[PDB]
Amino acid sequence: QVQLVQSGAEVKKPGASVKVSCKASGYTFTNYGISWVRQAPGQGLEWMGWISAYKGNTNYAQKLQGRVTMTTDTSTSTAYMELRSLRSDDTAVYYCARPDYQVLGYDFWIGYYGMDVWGQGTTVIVSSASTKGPSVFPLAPSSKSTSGGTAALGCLVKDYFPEPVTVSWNSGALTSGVHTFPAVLQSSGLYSLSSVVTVPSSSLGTQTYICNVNHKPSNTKVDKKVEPKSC
Amino acid sequence: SVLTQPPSVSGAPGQRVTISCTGSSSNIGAGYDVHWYQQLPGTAPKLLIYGNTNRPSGVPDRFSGSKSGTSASLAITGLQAEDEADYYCQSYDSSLSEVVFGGGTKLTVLGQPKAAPSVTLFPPSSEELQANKATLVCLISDFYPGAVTVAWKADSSPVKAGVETTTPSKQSNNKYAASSYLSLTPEQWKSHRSYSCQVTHEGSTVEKTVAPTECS
Repeated sequence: QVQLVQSGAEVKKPGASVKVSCKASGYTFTNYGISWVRQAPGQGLEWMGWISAYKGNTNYAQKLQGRVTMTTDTSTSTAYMELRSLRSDDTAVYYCARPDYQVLGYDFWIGYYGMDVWGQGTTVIVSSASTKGPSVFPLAPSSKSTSGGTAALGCLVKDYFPEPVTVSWNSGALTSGVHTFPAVLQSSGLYSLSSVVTVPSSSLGTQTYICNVNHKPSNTKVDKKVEPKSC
Repeated sequence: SVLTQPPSVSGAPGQRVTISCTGSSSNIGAGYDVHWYQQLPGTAPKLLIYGNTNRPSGVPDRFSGSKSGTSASLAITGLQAEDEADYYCQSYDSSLSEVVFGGGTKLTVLGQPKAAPSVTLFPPSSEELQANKATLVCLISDFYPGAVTVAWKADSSPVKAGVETTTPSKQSNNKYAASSYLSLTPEQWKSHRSYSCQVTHEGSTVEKTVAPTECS
């Protein structure tokens, strides 16, 4: 049962440091190295460096030199990765992985082989923000945006931190035609999302539509009745 | 990324698809091995091919790899639905000495015909303008495959700041939905004649427009 288990998610402000651990089991830890790869939201994979467990040698990506440090504790079969002077573009899921190469004496051939065992990943969010409740604004339909028997209405859940936010409509009495979009992390370090309903035109004047936004991290619940625009 | 992969490939179930991976004289052109990884949405990558052509024990024989002097290729024969994932090639680069990846390729196993996105653009609400903020909301639904490009325009000019777009996410009907936001100043919103979000899907562009002088 070979596997690598990483530490829990982290939220840091710019300038701080983060240290992620990677516990190994099921194999002789000292016969292999540990590689680190990160992945920004919606982006590809990005190599950070590797460390050999036996000799402690390292090789870091040039873009992180002087900013990253990798260590190993052979007595606990754990590798560590420390990234300093954190900036907002360090927001990513960080993975540890084992290159499938048994070091025979020369450790620097470790990075030449495929990584066959991967950790589960560690989310690291870098943001200057603290806990902040969302602002909810209506996305109301008008007589011009409503040509046929179906109209679109929703709520904009703006500038909250951190995740998650749950949105329901009419306390769960309305689920058909509802879509809640994934949140986007903005350059401000805050999240925003939207949720919409496609609804029959005949019910607009007499049926109430209410977005129920719950943000447990800030102890906030907001109910916003979305009515059509006057135009 | 240092290695170049196609942004997306697609195929019907049972068909055979290939994902190419080109580099330069300092990586693949230098004779370095190429490895391939599969990443399901939300999970860690999984090694598919190592040493150009070798399959690890447990990986289905549907996957295979090859390498020339300039490029590498991952071949997937007999497409299954479970193969819908992102695929990365990985190699080594010798410079004045790092691991390098390709940009990733999104493989779509086509389970339905192509669908152009439905686009609903929302002007800033009156309530938001009272908060000295202004956000245009471009909502994109019912497109397949799940890949769109979103551009914004102010009057006839391109918008290059204040744009945030979400990665597409599946609806119930196996189609995909996405959203884009243009954060603006109330003065910026009211001083221009119109704003537009342009969504490109499979080379075709859908453009919706709103204007402060025409309530909608």
